[PDB]
Amino acid sequence: LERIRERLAENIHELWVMNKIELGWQYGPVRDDNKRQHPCLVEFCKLPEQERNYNLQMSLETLKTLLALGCHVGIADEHAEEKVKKMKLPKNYQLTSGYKPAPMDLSFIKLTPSQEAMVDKLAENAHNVWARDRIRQGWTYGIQQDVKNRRNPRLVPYTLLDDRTKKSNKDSLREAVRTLLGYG
Repeated sequence: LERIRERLAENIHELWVMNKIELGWQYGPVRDDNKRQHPCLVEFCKLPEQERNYNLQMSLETLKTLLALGCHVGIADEHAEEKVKKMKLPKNYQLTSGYKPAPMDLSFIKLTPSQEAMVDKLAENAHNVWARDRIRQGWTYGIQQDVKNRRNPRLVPYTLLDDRTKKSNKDSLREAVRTLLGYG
């Protein structure tokens, strides 16, 4: 059951990269945003091992979380990549640099508010570990030391920093769950 879902995890990684390829970046060994160079933006065969195992860890954690929640939308049904690909990649094309697997295109599936709540819970876990990183290291905020002004608006991982500010993460999760529903 892992291999068929491993293909979907690779497809989700492709979704993330062609979501950021279309911004206008380029393949590069040095991670720069304005200079258009990201090691994770390079082709699949030359991806760094650190980011690849981070992607694998996030994948397995997401499967465990969604199995705990009870939103099984894969494995049992046929997967949509490579040999049973749903031709989503060749459907739409963009002229930007990088690997360019051609951007996503999926209009055969819709979304349900149950998966919206599952997106909310995934955001709960993501902002939980984010706030753990911020608080354990004292980064982006400070009461005694005040490392930088304009402390983290979250503090509480989801109560104060609503989806209106984290629109990038919200749209990424929405596209991820739409693609997962379209996978099978």
